[PDB]
Amino acid sequence: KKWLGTPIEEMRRMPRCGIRLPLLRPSANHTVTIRVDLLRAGEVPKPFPTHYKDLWDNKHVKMPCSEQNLYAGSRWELIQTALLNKFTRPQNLKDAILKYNVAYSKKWDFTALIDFWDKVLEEAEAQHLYQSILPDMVKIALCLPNICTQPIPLLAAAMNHSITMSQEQIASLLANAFFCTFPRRNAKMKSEYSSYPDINFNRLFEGRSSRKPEKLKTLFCYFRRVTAAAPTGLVTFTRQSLEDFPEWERCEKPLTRLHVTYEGTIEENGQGMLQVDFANRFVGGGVTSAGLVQEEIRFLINPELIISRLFTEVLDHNECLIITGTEQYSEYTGYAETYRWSRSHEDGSERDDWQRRCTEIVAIDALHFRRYLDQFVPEKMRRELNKAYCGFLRPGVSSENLSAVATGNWGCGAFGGDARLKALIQILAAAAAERDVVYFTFGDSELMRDIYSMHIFLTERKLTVGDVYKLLLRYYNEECRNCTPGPDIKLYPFIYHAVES
Ligand SMILES: Cn1c(=S)c2[nH]c(SCC(=O)N3CCOCC3)nc2n(C)c1=O
Ligand SMILES: C[As](C)(=O)[O-]
Repeated sequence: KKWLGTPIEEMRRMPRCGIRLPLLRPSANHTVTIRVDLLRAGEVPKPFPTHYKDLWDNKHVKMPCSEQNLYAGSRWELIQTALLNKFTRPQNLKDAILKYNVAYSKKWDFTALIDFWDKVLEEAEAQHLYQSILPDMVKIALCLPNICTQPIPLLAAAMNHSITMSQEQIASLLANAFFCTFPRRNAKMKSEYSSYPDINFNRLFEGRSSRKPEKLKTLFCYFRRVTAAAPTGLVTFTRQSLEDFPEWERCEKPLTRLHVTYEGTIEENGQGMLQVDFANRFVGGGVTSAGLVQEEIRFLINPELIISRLFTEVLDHNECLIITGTEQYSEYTGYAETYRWSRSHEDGSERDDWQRRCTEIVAIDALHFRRYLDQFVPEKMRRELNKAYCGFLRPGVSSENLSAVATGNWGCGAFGGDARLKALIQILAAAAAERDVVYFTFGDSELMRDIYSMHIFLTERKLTVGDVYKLLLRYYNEECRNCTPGPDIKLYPFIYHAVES
């Protein structure tokens, strides 16, 4: 079979499973950058406040249009002068960006941007780029102070805080990121913002990887769409940090349901489910540089995700980022060296009562394991359980109103994670958060069968979360702690034998 377990049609999905949303309102823990009283389906949201207000401090985004962005001269005036010039050749765009980035004129390479424009695009495509797309991107970037009128707080470590902004606001911010206008976000040896991801796009322009043209095609598809017709919805970014984590060995909860399949993807076949982003602790990973696996791909096809890098501090072990409302603008095939932009995508997702696409993505970063056996250390297993639990738990929500989790081999492949361990870890965290699991093994049919078989074995024997966790601890002591780079017996065979004996 191509899938095993509970039929996916029986799993909960938004919007059907959700409760009616409360009235959208700003508060101490929720920044809302648009006029809620004027929010109407199909209408571009109106910014609140009406006139630009600036904060230039350690708790908010430093906006390029701030009067405090100086060089003294006004860097925003210099950005305007630089970008309001005709572009006909890629050197013109390089020269423009460097006019307000003089300190980086010898550090920043533009080879990929030059090669995209001169050596990848056909003549008519290049002409469309410089006669239409780039000027429209400049115009939306320079409109920033009229679009993003409210200071944007940083989602800093240990904050439980949400930001809800319009897709149009995100588009203006991302156009600024493309033109590398965000101040204090560039230096290799910076102290301020050293714990934040890169936001300016200069590393997308570096080098000769065949991957860069594909990334640029994907992002220009987005920019062409959102400059031609303003998107009308909202997106919410929520940093969540939990303090009370389960005593896993004592957890008496049963496992929940499982659908596991070797076909399909999280983003296409997990519509309306909690979709896992296999994140880097710096959210988005190398999306703005050289990375092109699961997280970076999702950030390219749903580029509104990228703006999380503007304001999201690196995730600590007990934290996640939850993004609701991002829209899919592109389709793709492959990954890494085989990644290719396929075509524009018209997102057909319903919107919720806050005009957010019914798409919820959670960024949870797995650990990297240089040594395979390090991941079976109890402290490391508990770390991964608590990370996934934080990503899945919604404190004030009945289980009946929680969608299934759509996930897969989180932290595996090149990152060193063991897929069978990581599947069981996510199954346990989902059970503790009272959510069902939809697991995509991404072509591995044997893994599908193994996960299904283990799940059915444990559920039929009524093993609790704590019973299973204790078996993981036994496996570590018996096969890992005193162990060769690999254990003598694998995890699932160990579990089967331990339980049946
Ligand atoms: C479940 N699922 C999975 S697993 C997935 N993987 C990728 S890209 C390859 C990748 O991330 N690697 C390979 C080794 O290097 C480290 C990790 N896209 C994915 N999608 C869309 C998905 O739904
Ligand atoms: C003596 As021992 C197996 O607890 O390291």
